[PDB]
Amino acid sequence: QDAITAVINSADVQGKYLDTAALEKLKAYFSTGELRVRAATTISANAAAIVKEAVAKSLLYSDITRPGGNMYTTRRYAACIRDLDYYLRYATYAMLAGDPSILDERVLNGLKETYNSLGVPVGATVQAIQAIKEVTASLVGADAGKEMGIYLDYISSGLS
Amino acid sequence: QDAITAVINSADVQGKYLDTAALEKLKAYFSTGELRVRAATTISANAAAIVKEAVAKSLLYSDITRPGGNMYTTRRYAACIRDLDYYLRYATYAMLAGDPSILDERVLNGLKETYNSLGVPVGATVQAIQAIKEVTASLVGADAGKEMGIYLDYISSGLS
Amino acid sequence: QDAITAVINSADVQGKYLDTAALEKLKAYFSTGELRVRAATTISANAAAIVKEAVAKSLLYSDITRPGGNMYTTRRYAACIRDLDYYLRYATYAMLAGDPSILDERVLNGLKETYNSLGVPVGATVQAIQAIKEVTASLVGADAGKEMGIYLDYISSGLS
Amino acid sequence: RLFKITALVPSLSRTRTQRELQNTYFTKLVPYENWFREQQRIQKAGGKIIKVELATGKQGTNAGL
Amino acid sequence: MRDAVTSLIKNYDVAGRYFDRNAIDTLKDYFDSGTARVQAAAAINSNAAALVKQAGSKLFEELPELIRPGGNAYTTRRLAACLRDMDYYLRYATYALVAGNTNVLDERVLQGLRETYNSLGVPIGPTVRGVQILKDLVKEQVAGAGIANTTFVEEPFDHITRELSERDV
Amino acid sequence: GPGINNQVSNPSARGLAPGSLGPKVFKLDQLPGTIGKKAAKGASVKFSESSTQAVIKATYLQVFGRDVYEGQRLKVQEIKLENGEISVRDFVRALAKS
Amino acid sequence: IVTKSIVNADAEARYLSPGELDRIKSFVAGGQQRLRIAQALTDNRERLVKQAGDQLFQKRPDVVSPGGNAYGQEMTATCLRDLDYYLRLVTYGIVAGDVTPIEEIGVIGVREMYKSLGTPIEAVGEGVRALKNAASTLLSAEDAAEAGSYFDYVVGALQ
Amino acid sequence: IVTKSIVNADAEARYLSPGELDRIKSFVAGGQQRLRIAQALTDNRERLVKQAGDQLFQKRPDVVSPGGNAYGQEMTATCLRDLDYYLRLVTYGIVAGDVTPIEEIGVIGVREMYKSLGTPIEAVGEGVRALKNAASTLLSAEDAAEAGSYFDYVVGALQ
Amino acid sequence: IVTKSIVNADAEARYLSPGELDRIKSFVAGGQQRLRIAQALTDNRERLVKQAGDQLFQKRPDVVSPGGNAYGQEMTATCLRDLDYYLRLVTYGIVAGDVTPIEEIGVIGVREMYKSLGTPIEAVGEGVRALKNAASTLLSAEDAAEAGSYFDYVVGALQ
Amino acid sequence: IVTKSIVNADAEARYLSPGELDRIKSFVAGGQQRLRIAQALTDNRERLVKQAGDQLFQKRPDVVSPGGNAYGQEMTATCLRDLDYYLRLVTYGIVAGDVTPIEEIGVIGVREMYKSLGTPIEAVGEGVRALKNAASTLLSAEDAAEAGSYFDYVVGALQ
Amino acid sequence: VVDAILDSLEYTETFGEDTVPYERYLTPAGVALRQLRVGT
Ligand SMILES: *[C@H](C)[C@H]1/C(=C/c2[nH]c(/C=C3N=C(/C=C4\NC(=O)C(CC)=C4C)C(C)=C\3CCC(=O)O)c(CCC(=O)O)c2C)NC(=O)[C@@H]1C
Ligand SMILES: *[C@H](C)[C@H]1/C(=C/c2[nH]c(/C=C3N=C(/C=C4\NC(=O)C(CC)=C4C)C(C)=C\3CCC(=O)O)c(CCC(=O)O)c2C)NC(=O)[C@@H]1C
Ligand SMILES: CCC1=C(C)/C(=C/C2=NC(=C\c3[nH]c(/C=C4\NC(=O)[C@H](C)[C@H]4CC)c(C)c3CCC(=O)O)/C(CCC(=O)O)=C2C)NC1=O
Ligand SMILES: CCC1=C(C)/C(=C/C2=NC(=C\c3[nH]c(/C=C4\NC(=O)[C@H](C)[C@H]4CC)c(C)c3CCC(=O)O)/C(CCC(=O)O)=C2C)NC1=O
Ligand SMILES: CCC1=C(C)/C(=C/C2=NC(=C\c3[nH]c(/C=C4\NC(=O)[C@H](C)[C@H]4CC)c(C)c3CCC(=O)O)/C(CCC(=O)O)=C2C)NC1=O
Ligand SMILES: CCC1=C(C)/C(=C/C2=NC(=C\c3[nH]c(/C=C4\NC(=O)[C@H](C)[C@H]4CC)c(C)c3CCC(=O)O)/C(CCC(=O)O)=C2C)NC1=O
Ligand SMILES: CCC1=C(C)/C(=C/C2=NC(=C\c3[nH]c(/C=C4\NC(=O)[C@H](C)[C@H]4CC)c(C)c3CCC(=O)O)/C(CCC(=O)O)=C2C)NC1=O
Ligand SMILES: CCC1=C(C)/C(=C/C2=NC(=C\c3[nH]c(/C=C4\NC(=O)[C@H](C)[C@H]4CC)c(C)c3CCC(=O)O)/C(CCC(=O)O)=C2C)NC1=O
Ligand SMILES: CCC1=C(C)/C(=C/C2=NC(=C\c3[nH]c(/C=C4\NC(=O)[C@H](C)[C@H]4CC)c(C)c3CCC(=O)O)/C(CCC(=O)O)=C2C)NC1=O
Ligand SMILES: CCC1=C(C)/C(=C/C2=NC(=C\c3[nH]c(/C=C4\NC(=O)[C@H](C)[C@H]4CC)c(C)c3CCC(=O)O)/C(CCC(=O)O)=C2C)NC1=O
Repeated sequence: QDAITAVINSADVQGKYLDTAALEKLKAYFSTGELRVRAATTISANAAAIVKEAVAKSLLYSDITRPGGNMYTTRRYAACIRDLDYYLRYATYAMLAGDPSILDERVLNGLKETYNSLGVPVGATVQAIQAIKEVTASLVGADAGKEMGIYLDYISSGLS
Repeated sequence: QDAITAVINSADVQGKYLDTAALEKLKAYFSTGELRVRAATTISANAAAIVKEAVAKSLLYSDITRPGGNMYTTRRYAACIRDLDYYLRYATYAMLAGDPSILDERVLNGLKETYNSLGVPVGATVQAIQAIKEVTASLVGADAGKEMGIYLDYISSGLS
Repeated sequence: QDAITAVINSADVQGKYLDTAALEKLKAYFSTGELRVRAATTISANAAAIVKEAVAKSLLYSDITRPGGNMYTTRRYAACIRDLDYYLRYATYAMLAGDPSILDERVLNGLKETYNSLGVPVGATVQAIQAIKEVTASLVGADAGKEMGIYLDYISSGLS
Repeated sequence: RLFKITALVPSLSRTRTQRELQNTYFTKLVPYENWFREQQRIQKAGGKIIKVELATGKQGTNAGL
Repeated sequence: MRDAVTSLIKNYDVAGRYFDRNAIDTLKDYFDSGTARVQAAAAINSNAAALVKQAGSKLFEELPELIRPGGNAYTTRRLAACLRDMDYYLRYATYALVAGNTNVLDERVLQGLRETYNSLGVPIGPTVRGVQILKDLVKEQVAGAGIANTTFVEEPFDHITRELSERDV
Repeated sequence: GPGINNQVSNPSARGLAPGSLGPKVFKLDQLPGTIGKKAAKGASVKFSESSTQAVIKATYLQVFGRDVYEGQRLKVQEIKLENGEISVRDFVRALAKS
Repeated sequence: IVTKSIVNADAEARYLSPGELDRIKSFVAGGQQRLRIAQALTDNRERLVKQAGDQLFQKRPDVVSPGGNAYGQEMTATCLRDLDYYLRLVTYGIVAGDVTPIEEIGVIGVREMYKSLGTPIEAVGEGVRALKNAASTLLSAEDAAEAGSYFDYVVGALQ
Repeated sequence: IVTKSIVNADAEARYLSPGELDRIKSFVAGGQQRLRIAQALTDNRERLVKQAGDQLFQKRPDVVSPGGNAYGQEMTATCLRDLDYYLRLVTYGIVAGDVTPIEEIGVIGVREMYKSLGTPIEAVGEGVRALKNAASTLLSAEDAAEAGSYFDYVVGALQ
Repeated sequence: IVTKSIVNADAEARYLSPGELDRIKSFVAGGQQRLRIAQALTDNRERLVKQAGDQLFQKRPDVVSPGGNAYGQEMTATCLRDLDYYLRLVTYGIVAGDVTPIEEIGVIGVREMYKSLGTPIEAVGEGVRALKNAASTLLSAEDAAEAGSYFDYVVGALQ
Repeated sequence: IVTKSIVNADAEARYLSPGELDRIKSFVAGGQQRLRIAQALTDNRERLVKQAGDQLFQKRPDVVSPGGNAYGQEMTATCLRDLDYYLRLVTYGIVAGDVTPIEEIGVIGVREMYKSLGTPIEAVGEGVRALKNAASTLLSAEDAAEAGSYFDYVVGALQ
Repeated sequence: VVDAILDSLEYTETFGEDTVPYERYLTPAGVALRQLRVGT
């Protein structure tokens, strides 16, 4: 769903026409879409650098990459990079849509089930998503970093 | 394959780059691509009415739709409708590509042997394709109509 | 003078207002100013490399740098580099102005007098300006290299 | 009722270190009902169809197939 | 139930870090919005019982079948229940006004709403329709007594809508 | 299988190997009844057929989950697949319509 | 159109490719013309339903005839209500820029609904064609083209 | 982008989407600028290839070392011809908008090929990166973003 | 850029001509983009110095070689500190909009300083070129153009 | 190698065919030579990592160069630790008799790990080749053949 | 249903025309009961 599609749905289930508050919501979305698109472009620029900096901030040189940790095996390191790239990409989609429903529908659906099945540590994942959020808020600026951090904190809060 | 990929493949067999002759072919393709898009919309509007008018003009009230003909049975009549619907759809695709090789590779690969083995008459199909050509030329326009008719006549020549 | 200032002057000496042909000239200048500025930036990047490549193309390993030639003494080699840097810099100014009047006013005024007074060879200077023009037309592209070569050939033609 | 097909389908993905020689070049009997979509799959994969033959059925049978 | 100040505390507690500049920025936003929020809640609290009656009046103006045979607000026994549900939606909207979140509406209103409404045969479309008669009236009342910007009054009714919503897109 | 070729991940790595973490796959190779060109056809051993019967075993093993009882093997489609016309996906289709 | 590019790049593991960002920026630019077209179709709805019923019942009189479905005042009121629904979905598709939120509510299961209601679908297609003609008369040329876009999608969908 | 959109709508049972038709419209609108970029890269073939190859030999002297593959005039001429081939495929990809011409002419089986030729992959990739830097310096700025991003696909796909 | 116009109109006895007021108003409008570009180069400094040292010591290994100046950990730390200084002055020039407060601190006497330090100036120019390449990879197209502006000024100044 | 035959006969519904029992009996016979080879590679590990770092940094000096990844004592210690890891996995594969417990821990996702670490994979392959050469010098002929077996698997895997 | 499962593209492209099908994915609960038991 969108913010546009959410506004249309909320006006639809009442049978209501588009009143002035919904037009205010759509015009606010059409105002913010500029920096939304620019932020999505520069996040699509260097996603690999963001994931590299995030694991170098949070996960590297810990016991997690040591033997016994969950990132010791090299296929598990590759799976870690894959999961962080997923979090960043779906946070980019939720930032450009302006509605976190795609995070609820595609990422946060059965994810705690999987992470408790595999024995994946949840707190280290939350700290890695936090480091992702700090790196991309530094990279994109504060004004779009707020909206990026909202959906990354949404993923972090639903994960916990 | 497109007209663009055909131009690129011709230059690639030569081993050179895209200089001014190929660039002028590409500018020509772009200028006709505008009206090609408009014709694709106006063809996808009433494809069912096109097939209906074509079979009503050509195939109905004849010996093949009578008992003792190829289009007598209800499953055979439905196969006839879906075959003419295909010829219209793939002529639309070959119109938008500007290139008939995708159309040839898609249907003219085996439809000759299939209509041979099933005992389907060829000339009635050629008449039906010509009726589709007249209906689409009357519906769309002059130059996009003859652009459609080039690939429809390519189908009718490939079946014969 | 500019191209803008030349258009304003040509409209002024008649007492004419700005008619549509002058507005066409100014709007063509405002269209071409983009690549004018980009070309001036990348020529200001590596002017020393252009002068080095030009003397390595045309003047080096000749009799001119041998004893008896005009570039034998090291102060004369430094004066040669200075003159070529002057030609490139004033050609950059004439390219960004879009009017060769500054070449006529600041470079080509009393230059043949000086070069025949000092015994400077004129044909070797013309070939050096030609090598400058080839190097910067390769470096900047063909589309701005045409306008760079126009003013460099203006210097070469006025020198001869 | 049964078609005797013979078709080749090349590999436009990455190259495979096992054969698929039965999968590239094949000749198989396909029923009449599945043959349209199975042909359409070969139509999709860009492969040539060499030989189509009705194995069992007779043309123009209105009842009993 | 989480406040607008306690939801930041939960978001910052799950990461284990301290307060930074951005959380202090949103706390300054909430703390200069609070004086206007309390006045808006007092103005809505004052005339609430008549708001419920006019919301019922315009709700029956919209769809006639609500007070007809094949409807749900037929007798007074079935009318008083619809009017106290109007009372409930206004009450928890004022709760969400002073809290500044939508978590009160989530946790106390919307969580079992589909189960009761499908259980009792109660419709959903006229319910959100009535919720918005309520918020048009509440916007008028807030604009009467002072407060110029009324978007924070505007949001909790819409959040109740979007979760009672039978989503078809 | 390997983690890195999750279908949600690499939509360009769907026909890859299952690795050594996944179960072991079955390709029908060495179709029995193609014994050279030169006239012969009087052999006994014919080692290819003993490996083709196991593909027929594994087809029952994955569609039905177990081996089927002795009285309910589909012998017609069995010998039709061994003859060479019906293929493995055709045999799975004709097995799932039993 | 943003959900289209997002699920399009979401099936892949790649980000949104910047050509898709260009199409989103261009749609963001054209959104003001989209909003004006939608408001112009919004405020003039009853004229469009009146002229659509006009042109339809002049074109096909069997719905008027008692064997047809739209016989009597109640059935003809339900008929014009259906045309009102389709005009509303066309305005939704005009704002959204791509035909997903109109196909999701009006197209995706319409054939079996109208088959188990008894009504023919070709008369509904002629009704949306009449709506397209009336809105083409109501709007300017560049507005009628962009409205006849989505009206054309509905007419192709109902057939 | 037309072939990829057609095969993507071919995998589904449906037509081309309004989003995809917007993509084709934007590609047509940018096509003339892409032909201008192809014009510049065609006319700068010589010096771009030579500067990129010499930047490669400045970075990586192992190939022109006598133990390396590109030892000798003929071997280094074939090295520059390989860089010429890749620049030609980059121009094809800039014109088409897809990377399917780059892919099915020069990407899809190049690892096994350069393994059997004895040539290191990473030095090819560094040479195409040098081509990216040179063509980035020649062109206009966001035009160079366009050219260098196709170059970026070739560089990332070779490794 | 305001001091430039002020001393420019101050050498004359005239006031500030209103075309200069137009350029000051336009710079005042673009100041927000300038501040975002400067903050983006600010927070990512150590990446830029790392990649600049990477590309420089790959390009010129004589500073690494013991005859060169930047031999050993202390000298290479002083080298990366010099690159940090030049990145800082580039951010100052990005905010100020004109190259005066960066030339006043980094350009105006640099040749005799680096001559009496023994270091070559061309290696410093290559280091600022590597900084420009890394910041071009870090920023968007319209941001990398406007950063490569002042980086280009420094590269032209050190030569 | 027993898990290989067990899952191999387990995908089928058949038992373990007695040719597989013959290969298990032969591996059981050769296990003593496998254990001696593994202990000989075990006790002499630091020699092998020393000579591997020797031959690698003589072969490829770019990891030593500051643009490369293994620059400085910490990064070169991490490099020799990686070589220690690969020698350990080679001893595991020597004992297990088949390359499954070494590919499961060192091969199956190594390309994307080393890509998102910045290191080149060809230098790691040259390091395992140097380990193979040093272990070939350390062992007898029939032992070096059987060690160069699994070392050869790792070298082919990293490429 | 069977004809539409085998008609699909996600069958023909992954399995192929001559491979016996095999289990490729499991549910998260389905791996919770499998791997995490007393002998992992
Ligand atoms: C007034 C002289 C006459 C009259 C008028 C009247 N009634 C209403 C509104 C309502 N009446 C009901 C009635 C009932 N609910 C019950 O359960 C029963 C028992 C059988 C009855 C009679 C209800 C539910 C309403 C409200 C909804 C509605 O509009 O119908 C009005 C409208 C009041 C208003 O504007 O709010 C009026 C004018 N009824 C009498 O008793 C007199 C004969
Ligand atoms: C009025 C706008 C609509 C309507 C309402 C209606 N509701 C009921 C019955 C109940 N409603 C509730 C609702 C809530 N309980 C809660 O705790 C909360 C959150 C705080 C809500 C919103 C409950 C529990 C009931 C059951 C009665 C009870 O309270 O025990 C009825 C009665 C149904 C009946 O036939 O008895 C009606 C009519 N109906 C409409 O038509 C309007 C759309
Ligand atoms: C998408 C490209 C494509 C095409 C075109 C195609 C055609 C096709 N047409 C078929 C049959 C048929 N085709 C016809 C066609 C006709 N009868 C006539 O008299 C006319 C001349 C003509 C109609 C205009 C009929 C009647 C049958 C069924 C014959 C039977 O009962 O066996 C069949 C056999 C299976 C079936 O559909 O029943 C195929 C595969 N398949 C494809 O993949
Ligand atoms: C802005 C326009 C402009 C020009 C060009 C200019 C030229 C100029 N060139 C000079 C000398 C010179 N010029 C040259 C140049 C050349 N001789 C050659 O053989 C080559 C063909 C050619 C170099 C490409 C040399 C060698 C001298 C040295 C004569 C001497 O000083 O002894 C002198 C004498 C004094 C001095 O250099 O400082 C002047 C004034 N002044 C100007 O204001
Ligand atoms: C294991 C037993 C076995 C073999 C040998 C086998 C071969 C085989 N070679 C093929 C293609 C091919 N084979 C060649 C071979 C050559 N081109 C030449 O000019 C040379 C004469 C010859 C190389 C020495 C080429 C170029 C293609 C691809 C042609 C195309 O683009 O369609 C294909 C089609 C699919 C593909 O691999 O792309 C098969 C199945 N399959 C098997 O199961
Ligand atoms: C789009 C949303 C989405 C997610 C997130 C997702 C995750 C996911 N992560 C997995 C494994 C994994 N996930 C992790 C991740 C981590 N472990 C740690 O120690 C870190 C805290 C964290 C990385 C930041 C690891 C290490 C594995 C490997 C377990 C294994 O395969 O043996 C698996 C098992 C199979 C496979 O990777 O291919 C899934 C399905 N699937 C999804 O569809
Ligand atoms: C927004 C999506 C949407 C659609 C498409 C829709 C269709 C719809 N059309 C209906 C009836 C009807 N629809 C028509 C339709 C027509 N009159 C004709 O002759 C023509 C064929 C056509 C219109 C010009 C008629 C005559 C009825 C009444 C039929 C009956 O009572 O059985 C009904 C049942 C009565 C009702 O509850 O309104 C539905 C649900 N409803 C929806 O919510
Ligand atoms: C259009 C797609 C395409 C490519 C890429 C291609 C490459 C190609 N490179 C070749 C040789 C070669 N290629 C190189 C390449 C290099 N030297 C290095 O070290 C660098 C890493 C690299 C430069 C990029 C060398 C040195 C040879 C000669 C090797 C030999 O002769 O054995 C050959 C064999 C001789 C020939 O026919 O030219 C082919 C076919 N051919 C193609 O059709
Ligand atoms: C902000 C204005 C500013 C500049 C420009 C500046 C330069 C500067 N560079 C210095 C040293 C140095 N500078 C370099 C430079 C380099 N390494 C190389 O190989 C390249 C040629 C180049 C950088 C990539 C080296 C190697 C030293 C140490 C030289 C020595 O110790 O003698 C020193 C003396 C040591 C110190 O006090 O830092 C100064 C003052 N200082 C300033 O405050
Ligand atoms: C047992 C399975 C296994 C593998 C394969 C593995 C690789 C591995 N290599 C790493 C770093 C590294 N790996 C290298 C590698 C090299 N030096 C070079 O120049 C060559 C390219 C190569 C070795 C000769 C370097 C230089 C680093 C440090 C890179 C950095 O700090 O960013 C790291 C991150 C730091 C750490 O936690 O150790 C991991 C996890 N870890 C494992 O547990």
